Amino acid sequence: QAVVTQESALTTSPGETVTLTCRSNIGAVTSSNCANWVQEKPDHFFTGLIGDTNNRRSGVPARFSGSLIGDKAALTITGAQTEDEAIYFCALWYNNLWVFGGGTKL
Amino acid sequence: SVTEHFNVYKATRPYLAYCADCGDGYFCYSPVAIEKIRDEAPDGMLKIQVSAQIGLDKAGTHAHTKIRYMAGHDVQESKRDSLRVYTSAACSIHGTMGHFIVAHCPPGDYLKVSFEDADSHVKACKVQYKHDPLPVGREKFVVRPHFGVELPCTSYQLTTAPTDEEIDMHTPPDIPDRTLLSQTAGNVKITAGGRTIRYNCTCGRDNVGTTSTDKTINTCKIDQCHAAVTSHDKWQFTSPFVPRADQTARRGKVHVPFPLTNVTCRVPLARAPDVTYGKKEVTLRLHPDHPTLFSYRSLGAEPHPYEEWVDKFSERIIPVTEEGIEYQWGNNPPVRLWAQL
Amino acid sequence: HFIVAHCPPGDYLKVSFEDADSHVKACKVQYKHDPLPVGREKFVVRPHF
Amino acid sequence: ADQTARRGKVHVPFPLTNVTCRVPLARAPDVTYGKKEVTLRLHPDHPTLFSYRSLGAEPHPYEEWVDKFSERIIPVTEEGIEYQWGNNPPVRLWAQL
Amino acid sequence: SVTEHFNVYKATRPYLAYCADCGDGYFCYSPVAIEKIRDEAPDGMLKIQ
Amino acid sequence: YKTVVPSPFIKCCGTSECSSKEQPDYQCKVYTGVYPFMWGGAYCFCDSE
Amino acid sequence: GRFGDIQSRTVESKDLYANTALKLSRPSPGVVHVPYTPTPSGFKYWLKE
Amino acid sequence: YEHTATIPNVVGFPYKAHIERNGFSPMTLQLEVVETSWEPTLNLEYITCEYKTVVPSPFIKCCGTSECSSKEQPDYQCKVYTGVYPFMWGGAYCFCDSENTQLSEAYVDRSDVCKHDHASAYKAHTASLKATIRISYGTINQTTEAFVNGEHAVNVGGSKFIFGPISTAWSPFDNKIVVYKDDVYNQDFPPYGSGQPGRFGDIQSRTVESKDLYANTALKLSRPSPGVVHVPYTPTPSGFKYWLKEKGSSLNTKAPFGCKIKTNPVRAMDCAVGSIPVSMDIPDSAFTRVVDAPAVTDLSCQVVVCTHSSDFGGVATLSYKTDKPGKCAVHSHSNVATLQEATVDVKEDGKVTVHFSTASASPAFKVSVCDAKTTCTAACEPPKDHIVPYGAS
Repeated sequence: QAVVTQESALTTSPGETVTLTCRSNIGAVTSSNCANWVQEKPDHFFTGLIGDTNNRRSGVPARFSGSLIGDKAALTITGAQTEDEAIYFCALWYNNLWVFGGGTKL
Repeated sequence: SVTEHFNVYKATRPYLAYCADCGDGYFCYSPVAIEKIRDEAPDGMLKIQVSAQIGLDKAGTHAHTKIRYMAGHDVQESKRDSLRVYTSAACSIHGTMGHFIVAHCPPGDYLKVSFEDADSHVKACKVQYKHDPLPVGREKFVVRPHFGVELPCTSYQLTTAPTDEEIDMHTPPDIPDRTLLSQTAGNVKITAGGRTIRYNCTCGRDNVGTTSTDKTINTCKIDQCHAAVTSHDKWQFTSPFVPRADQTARRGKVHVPFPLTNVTCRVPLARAPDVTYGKKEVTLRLHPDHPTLFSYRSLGAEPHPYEEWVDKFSERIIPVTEEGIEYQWGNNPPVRLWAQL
Repeated sequence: HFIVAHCPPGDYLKVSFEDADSHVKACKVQYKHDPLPVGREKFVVRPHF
Repeated sequence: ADQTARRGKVHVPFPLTNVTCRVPLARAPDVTYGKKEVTLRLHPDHPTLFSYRSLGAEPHPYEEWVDKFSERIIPVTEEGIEYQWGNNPPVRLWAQL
Repeated sequence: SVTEHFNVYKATRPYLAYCADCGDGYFCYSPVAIEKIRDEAPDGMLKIQ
Repeated sequence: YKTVVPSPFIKCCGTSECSSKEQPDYQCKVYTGVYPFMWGGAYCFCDSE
Repeated sequence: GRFGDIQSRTVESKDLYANTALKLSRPSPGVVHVPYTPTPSGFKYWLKE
Repeated sequence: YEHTATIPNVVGFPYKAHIERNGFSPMTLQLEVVETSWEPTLNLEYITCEYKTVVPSPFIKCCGTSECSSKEQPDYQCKVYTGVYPFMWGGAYCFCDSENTQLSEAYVDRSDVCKHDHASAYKAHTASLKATIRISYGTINQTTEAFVNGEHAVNVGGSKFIFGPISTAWSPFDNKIVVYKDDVYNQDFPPYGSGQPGRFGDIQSRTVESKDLYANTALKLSRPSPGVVHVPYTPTPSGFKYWLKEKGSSLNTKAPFGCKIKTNPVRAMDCAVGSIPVSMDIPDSAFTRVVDAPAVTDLSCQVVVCTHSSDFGGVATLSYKTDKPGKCAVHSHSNVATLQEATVDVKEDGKVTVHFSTASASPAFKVSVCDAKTTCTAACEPPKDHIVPYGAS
């Protein structure tokens, strides 16, 4: 379909607000093209971080907020630590589904 | 009445709707429609009224370059020539008033209207109303460039005809178009977009009801909480191939262009052969011409008439009685053949 | 190496390139391709039949 | 007739499927099934195809292209006639009592 | 099976065929060739080779 | 005469009063089984409804 | 079915009958199908003859 | 036990006869027919559409000789034209092509689209009717599938009606049936290789999966034109297109003796021929005793509506006496008429009310109520109809 070009990870520090973006398919990630980010931890439940690039995920950790920046859509995770060893993803809830790839390794 | 052009055109601006022949073997929501033909001016004044404003700029007035078609995906206000009334032919370009194009055009059964100015690359919607007139006069031609006749007939009206026609809309706009849907799971994240959009859902006053801004609509999501852009801002035509799901039975009335009156026309004057009149005989060497009604009528006698709409250089057998033959054919005058030595 | 679509079904073949496909590029034939319609009625019912 | 047999094999388009076309089914005229006869006064349309079959009986097969409305000879009797005119169901030609 | 356009288009540098009716009656290697017609239609969406 | 055509009544609540309008060309048909699957949802709440 | 279809002794009248066969049809399936196929031209008969 | 009777071969005449025992109480068994495809299983010959000519272009060997070879095609035509100097719009390689020949083989091949272009060349094999017996046996009311010959065992839920023998020795389709798939045009095509020049089946085709075949299309090439070294190819006019030109109408609409056609399993869509017998060996569901069934009596049948007539219409009123109410037989003690109802319910001493339909003039009909028959009347002036669909005459 269309794949957000992947930055190398969402490299985070203690307080390191990882703006893990994906270089979106048409432009900046949006909310009707749905291009927002997620901070996805392990154990097979990928958890939404900032959905549609304008607001956080619904009930996630203390870091997740969506943004559309540069030519990319993603999430900033601020209040993130090393217990979120996961993928930092930017993908589209684009009105025919929610579809992210793996992104980078956050 | 209807005697003002501008607002009576531009109140309910045109709506491109579902025409059943738009493509190769299927129709679509065609930008230009072809509603109904007004053809009673006997020179072939086919005034096709369809879903575009016939000769109207999209901001309302008589824009000479602008042909105004509109959709909820917006007004294609495009060039004049991209409509072609391909009536078995090219465009038979006469004029266009109101919501109709009035054309004197050549014969052909599979008529088409094509749209190319800002409503599409092109759109072709056809009608079988075969424009073969059979005009006035006996003759077998339509002769404008020679003054063979000025035959009395119908001048289909091309003036500022404001109020003989009434373009209507009752049960105002009813058709399916719900293209303002957005993505959600259970509280649906829709935005502003698509049309005059309400929801028809199992929850919400905007999930089942009017969405007019950004919304997260509850009790009805995508999958079975639908929406719809209904036709508003006008009483659009009747929409045929449309529904009365727009159940607001109301009134929208506007003019229609140019009803017909009396007028002369160019015609094929009578071509006569050489009548072999002899001492007991009458024959006529009629040469071949356009296929013309020769009417060798009984002149005062028992009128068992020789009729013919004939295109052959034949013999018009004039049996001349004491009563004389009444021989008039093809829109020429008659002849009173008194037969005597 | 083909082109597929409808036409006025008849006997006079021609195919045209325009934008440098000719001044007008119309290679033709006597291309007999008859209507042969399905159904006893001899029309093509386009938008409702 | 280049003398080197060296070829190129490409595909071809258009696999045939039964497309559902808008058929010719128009309204037929007044059935003048006479008290000892049959006829069908039909209107004109696009150039039609009517059908008479000797329905039940010896098969008088008839049909027609159409360009003007005509009264067709319905074989009137209790033994039936076989009509079917332009994309519709037939007529079992039976006179009553 | 030809479900990708790539090599079947990358092979074909084509040539103009001998056409004895392109214009008035003029005949030469016209650059768009009319090889055949194909009847693939119930109605005649014809596919010319 | 000329036949105006009314909108085919988007039968929500299932049925409705199909009403004879007192015209000699005023003829109504409440077309039941009426699942008009238009692109913007039914006025008809059920499909058969 | 012939001339004199829209019958009106008031020929300028609004009180006036008909004799015409406005054959309305059942709806076409998913889009609006308006099966009103009326009888032909009684004016088309009288001026066609 | 076994009630062996006849029945019609048109649809819709639901026969109802009371099969009772000699003292065993009468039970009204009946059935009507449902669609009865006669299904001619015929032996198909050639199934080719008239295909396209795979023709080889002329080797104008200039400065040399030319060697045409064997065709290996059913339209194998090798046009040699020596002295071929085709100085075209860039030129032949040997300009003096007097020692240069323009030759080329050819082969008219079948359609690749003959998966719609084909016809079974059906020589006349056997056939047999297709029964869906809408039986009302007592109140067991079902429909049962069967083949319509007099050899099946008509087992349906306790009731074995062998559907009767061949009451109608017709065939809708003749001994040669060009079944061009959606239409058995009753046309004797020639043999597999019986080819006529450009005739219906000039594209000869042996097996539809098989490759070889006959062929008689006049593949006549010409030795080519002056400067353009022309393919002079001329086949016969296309017998696929010619057979499409002779594509006939609905032959079932011309198949008389009341025929309807039926596609691929090519059956008799309302094959209105003959009369369908029925050997109804019935099981024992209806045997009441000498105090067993409703004790009906006093069959005072009066045709209280007049028999002209149309569909049934004879307004039977049998004011009948009884021990209690019941569902008495309506099974006909008038075999000329068609009495409409079969198990007519009865409050005692009341009018059994039905319609019975036949052309009686100055007889009436005796009518078979649950015990016996009684003479309802008729009419001596005829009916008032002019046209209707169909009925029970």
